[PDB]
Amino acid sequence: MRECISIHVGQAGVQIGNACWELYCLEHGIQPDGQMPSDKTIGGGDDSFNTFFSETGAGKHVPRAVFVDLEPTVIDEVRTGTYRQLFHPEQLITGKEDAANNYARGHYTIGKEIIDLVLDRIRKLADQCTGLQGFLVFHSFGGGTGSGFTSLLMERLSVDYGKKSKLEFSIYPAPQVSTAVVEPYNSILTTHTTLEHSDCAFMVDNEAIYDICRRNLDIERPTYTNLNRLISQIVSSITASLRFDGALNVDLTEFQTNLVPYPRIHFPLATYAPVISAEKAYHEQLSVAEITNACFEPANQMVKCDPRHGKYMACCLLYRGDVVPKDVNAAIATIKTKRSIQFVDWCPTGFKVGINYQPPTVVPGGDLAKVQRAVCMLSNTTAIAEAWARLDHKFDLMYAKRAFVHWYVGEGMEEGEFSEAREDMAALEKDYEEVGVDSV
Amino acid sequence: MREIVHIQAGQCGNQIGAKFWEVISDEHGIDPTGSYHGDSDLQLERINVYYNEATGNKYVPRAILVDLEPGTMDSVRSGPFGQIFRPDNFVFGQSGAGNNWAKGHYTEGAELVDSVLDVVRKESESCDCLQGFQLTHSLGGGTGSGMGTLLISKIREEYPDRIMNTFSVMPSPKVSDTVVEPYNATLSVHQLVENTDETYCIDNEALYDICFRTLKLTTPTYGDLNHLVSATMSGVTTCLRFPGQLNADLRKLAVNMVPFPRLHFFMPGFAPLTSRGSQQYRALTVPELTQQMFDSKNMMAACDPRHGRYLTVAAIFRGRMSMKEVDEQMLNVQNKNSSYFVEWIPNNVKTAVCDIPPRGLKMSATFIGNSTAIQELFKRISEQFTAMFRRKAFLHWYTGEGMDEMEFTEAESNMNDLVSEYQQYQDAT
Amino acid sequence: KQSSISVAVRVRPFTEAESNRLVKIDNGGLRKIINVVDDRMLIFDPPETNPLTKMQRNAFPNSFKGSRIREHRFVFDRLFDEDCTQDQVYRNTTQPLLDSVLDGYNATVFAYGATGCGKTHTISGTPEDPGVIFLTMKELYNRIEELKDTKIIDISLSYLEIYNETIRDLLNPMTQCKNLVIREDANNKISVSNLSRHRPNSVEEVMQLILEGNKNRTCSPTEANATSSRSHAVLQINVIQKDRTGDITEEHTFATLSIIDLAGSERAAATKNRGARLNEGANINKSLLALGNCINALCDPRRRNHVPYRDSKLTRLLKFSLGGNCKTVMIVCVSPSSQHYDETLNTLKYADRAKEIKTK
Ligand SMILES: CC(=O)O[C@H]1C(=O)[C@@]2(C)[C@H]([C@H](OC(=O)c3ccccc3)[C@]3(O)C[C@H](OC(=O)[C@H](O)[C@@H](NC(=O)c4ccccc4)c4ccccc4)C(C)=C1C3(C)C)[C@]1(OC(C)=O)CO[C@@H]1C[C@@H]2O
Ligand SMILES: Nc1nc2c(ncn2[C@@H]2O[C@H](COP(=O)(O)OP(=O)(O)OP(=O)(O)O)[C@@H](O)[C@H]2O)c(=O)[nH]1
Ligand SMILES: Nc1ncnc2c1ncn2[C@@H]1O[C@H](COP(=O)(O)OP(=O)(O)NP(=O)(O)O)[C@@H](O)[C@H]1O
Ligand SMILES: Nc1nc2c(ncn2[C@@H]2O[C@H](COP(=O)(O)OP(=O)(O)O)[C@@H](O)[C@H]2O)c(=O)[nH]1
Ligand SMILES: [Mg+2]
Ligand SMILES: [Mg+2]
Repeated sequence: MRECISIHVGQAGVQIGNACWELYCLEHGIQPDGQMPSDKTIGGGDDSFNTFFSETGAGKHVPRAVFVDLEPTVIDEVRTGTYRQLFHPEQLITGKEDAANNYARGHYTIGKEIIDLVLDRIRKLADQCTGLQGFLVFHSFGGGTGSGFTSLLMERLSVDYGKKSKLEFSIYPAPQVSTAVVEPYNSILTTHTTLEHSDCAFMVDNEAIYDICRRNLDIERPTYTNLNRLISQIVSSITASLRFDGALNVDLTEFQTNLVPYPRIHFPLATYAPVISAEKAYHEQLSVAEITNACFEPANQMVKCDPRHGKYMACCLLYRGDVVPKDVNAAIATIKTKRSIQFVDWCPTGFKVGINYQPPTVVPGGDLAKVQRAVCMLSNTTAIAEAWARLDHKFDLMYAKRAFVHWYVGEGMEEGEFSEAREDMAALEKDYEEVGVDSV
Repeated sequence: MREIVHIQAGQCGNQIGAKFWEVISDEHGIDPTGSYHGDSDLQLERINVYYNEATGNKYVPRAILVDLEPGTMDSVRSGPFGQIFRPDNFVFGQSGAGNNWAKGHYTEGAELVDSVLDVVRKESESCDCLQGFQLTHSLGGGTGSGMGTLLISKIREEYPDRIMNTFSVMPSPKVSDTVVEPYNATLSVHQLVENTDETYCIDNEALYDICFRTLKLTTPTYGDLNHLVSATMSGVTTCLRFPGQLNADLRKLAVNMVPFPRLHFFMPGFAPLTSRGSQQYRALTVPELTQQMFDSKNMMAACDPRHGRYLTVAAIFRGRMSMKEVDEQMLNVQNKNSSYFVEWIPNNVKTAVCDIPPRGLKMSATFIGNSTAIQELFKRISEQFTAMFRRKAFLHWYTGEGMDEMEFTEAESNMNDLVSEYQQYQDAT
Repeated sequence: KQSSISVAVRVRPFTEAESNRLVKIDNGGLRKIINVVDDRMLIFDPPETNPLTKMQRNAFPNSFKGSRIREHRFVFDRLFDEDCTQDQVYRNTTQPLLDSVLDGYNATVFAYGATGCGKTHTISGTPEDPGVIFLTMKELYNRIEELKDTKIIDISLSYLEIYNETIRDLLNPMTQCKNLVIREDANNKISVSNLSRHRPNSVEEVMQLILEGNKNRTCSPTEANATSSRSHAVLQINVIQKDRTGDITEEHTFATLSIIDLAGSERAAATKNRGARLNEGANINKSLLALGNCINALCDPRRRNHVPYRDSKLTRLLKFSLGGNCKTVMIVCVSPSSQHYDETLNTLKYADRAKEIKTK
């Protein structure tokens, strides 16, 4: 089987998980109460849902999820809302205050009070899995919980499992928009766990998705629900190969083999090209060539970075719906003809291609329209380093005067660590400057 | 689960607390008798934050009333909501402080502090998890200021790792109902700077100005000012009690607002404030709340933020709204008024959002600023304090209660050091 | 220019039980992360591994798996390498202070270091190899004896400790912490109140007093060591002096020598016990941060407008014992074993914050 375990840390991760599990339940026909009516209607036994659900004897489906937060508010919302009966009752809350936006409180003092329960539940979920593929971790760099508890949890997972894949779907701080003063400290202190433990980290900033919603979907007042729905579409496109048949299936291991050239260069950028409103679903052909070209536009990137200021080291395209390989070949040839999309000289091939026959499913009340075709592009490029550099500058502006440092050192953290993580980030940036240089 | 123990000290603190409990009972649907007659489940989801359950389906607020004279206790008991409080929590003496800090801190308050702390311990040990404490009082007075500082110090000794807010009513330069306001205010600021995490400075002059200008009230009374302070207090702790897109407790605000351990004097404000016959002439949207919040006239502390620089800001919104609008508005405020924000903090504005607006309003927001202009208040107190201390105008009333002039000198030096520290982050660099 | 605050860093020598246990790999393990190049220049975590080329080629743009660089260049006002003994350490570090204390100005010594660093050896030592304190006070009593004529000198010893931002008199226990309050006299003297001031007549009496004070220090078990200390111990020697046969009058001149043994920084180390341990560690870390900020502000000419003395009791107590008038020296003791690797780096970083000498 092809099981994948999803972990949702913090408010951002939990709400992204709400969107993700809404999309999965609608994709597989599972009702919010866990009962799939196709078994009573058709008979069942000819469906593929083990990647995200487990069957009981009664016919109920339990998702393979671990909702964890250090406060009860968001998990209580999940436990009271529509999907109260879907998830297993074991959704972990610390019966205390949350991390309050600092890495130290969520890593050293409060995070170590519920770590054992989380690891025990993950052990129980992994024991039920016969063919476990990897982990999908959702959190936010800027949050206290999403940084500290994520670091602790990934340390424990690397110690225990090690060989299993771990994918990071994180929310990175934006260049200008922010919702906390101490975002740079939390994001910089998360460099170690997202560099040394994670195998492939997907980063997204709200500013880019806000711009996409404003321009593509024609929504002038978007909220976090739309952002979570887009991220859910991305994760669904990533994991579609494990769930449905296709002309060219691409699982997680093949994806990592094709996209990650060196062990440290594992921070690709994600893109969903054919995001359009129902009104603009007409007046557009949305053939494979147009969508593939739309993937490469710097405006459609979900991180505020310009790929034109860097070299595409690798790319993986994952198509869904009515797509033929020859159309994808023509699109890739058209892309390779272009001069503004520059590739490193040591990757002549460049493109990994996967195709799936299951088109995306539209959530009722959502923003995205019903489309015959879709594609998700995941590109390892050197431009992402710029998105880090801005953040580093912010960190310096706060660390010269040691602002807010007393809060961190008062929760079991040494002052020197602040420098060490920064140095690590700097080292990572240097690597992204050294891979892109042309060979002698 | 994030229980707050509320303490009221003095006449001003008791009145503000009575209005605050009226407002919170209205918010959660609690009647004066104590029974719940609401219409939404969410109101009961986090009733435990402020209330304790009681056998006959009752909700007794977790309030502790303190005073050194019984008149205000009788007034609160006879009030519309007086029956909701626990009779055992009414702690009071018989001889007042005489509007003297020494009586309330050393002689008369030291006798009642033991009983108050016994009730405080009894309330605290009933909490599943205690977020912290929440004191309301006025520094310009007698029993309120002295008892508040003494209880702050002793509770900090007993509960060093718990949040300690304080809604202290500063003395105004113009409005002055007492002659010895500077001594009490100085001796209280000397204690608050050492033993608190957040101190929401409030001034009667600013509340009166808000009532006269913003609300266009003809004859404002202490009820209206207490109403404003109640709206502020309810807005601060809104994310503890209701769900939202971005939650923010008291500790999160303490972490974000405070750059250095001594700069924890905040300037509060409430966003939607308009006359009775002028709501129909304005659309209630996020830009309107944003531009009213950062407006100088809306501050409740009698300071001009344009005379200093915002070290940090917090905006706690309530209502259904788009996060893009809030983020864009905060970013626009930061960029347009970049002179009034310190350069060595890339983002001075924290944002939190709640999904449940206050009854009646479609939207609302609460502003908690932290800016250098607050130092002006302390300077004004010094401008009076020295003027009364070189000649020792009313000193014998204080030294007759066991106090020494060394305490006055230490308090003055500490406040001057605080003013200098706030001034250090005003010059561009 | 001069920059009265000075940093001297001492490298501990390997113990016999260390070398044989660790040096096997060279012929845990003996990497010897610390390497002294010059009296103001050292290397932390150098590329001294002989079989390094085979992967140093990969460190270049060939294979990005070990491109991280931990080689740290550190510059300090004074250094003491493995073969340094105690006598010249005393000469270089605390001997000049004895002039200033007798000149009229105060003097201050800090002693910082992590666990297993040799701080106790440096400040106290052994009966056969006396530490810096014994040598300093013996020389002070000697210089009193030479200057006995034409000038009368009195010595007052006090010894307190700071713990959870509360003061405790080590030489007079069962005293409420609320009684020990820090003040500020009009003549720029701190003089914390209700301290049992002793008038020892010899260095042996001073050492006896130090021993009884250390007997009352606050320690706790269940850590990396079962006696690692949880508080900042401050020993103050007030040297009062006046002219014997000259201008015989009530006026006199007095100075203070402060010696501060600092508790090392804390990382909790997953102390499941936690409890007070967390509060103790948080207070220690906050006090260390406040002291570092004060020292950095003093060394920085731009931020001299305001120094955050009020942030902690330790900083407040030494308000007039760190500035330009007072001479400050800081003994940072570090161990060369990799077993304490990260800890040593943290200690070295705390030594670097005093003066950021980027121009090596
Ligand atoms: C017809 C209509 O729109 O009625 C409004 C109203 O006219 C206005 C002017 C209200 C009104 O407020 C005042 O006139 C006022 C007077 C003195 C001091 C402070 C306010 C109102 O009284 C206030 C009252 O507010 C509430 O109900 C909130 O829930 C408030 N609670 C209370 O005022 C309260 C009521 C009963 C018992 C205890 C408290 C609240 C605010 C923040 C946090 C929690 C609760 C409302 C809807 C109105 C009236 C009734 C006229 C305003 O109220 C607030 C505090 O937001 C003042 O400007 C706003 C905007 C409103 O438009
Ligand atoms: N895209 C997206 N981002 C979110 C969402 N919710 C919160 N965030 C981001 O999360 C950041 C704040 O950190 P949080 O993750 O909410 O903090 P936390 O994980 O709850 O941990 P605590 O600070 O202890 O509460 C903000 O900058 C938001 O941009 C969401 O629903 N969608
Ligand atoms: N300069 C030195 N010459 C010889 N031996 C030394 C020297 N410095 C330290 N040692 C020895 O190294 C060991 C560790 O030093 P020591 O002074 O005991 O640290 P410690 O105080 O026991 N650890 P801690 O209590 O956490 O500070 C002891 O056996 C010392 O005798
Ligand atoms: N907001 C408000 N302020 C008050 C009230 N009563 C007094 N004050 C202010 O508090 C000061 C007097 O303090 P007081 O309450 O008498 O102190 P106490 O006598 O020790 O309890 C005056 O300067 C007033 O400005 C009140 O009911 N509401
Ligand atoms: Mg949270
Ligand atoms: Mg020892």
